[PDB]
Amino acid sequence: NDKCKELKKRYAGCEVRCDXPRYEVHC
Repeated sequence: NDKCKELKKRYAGCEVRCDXPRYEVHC
């Protein structure tokens, strides 16, 4: 449920911007 963590762990290298209910993955 920690999507910021999950995304920032899965996308090891990408710029995952966590902003509340918004997540911006910039690879």
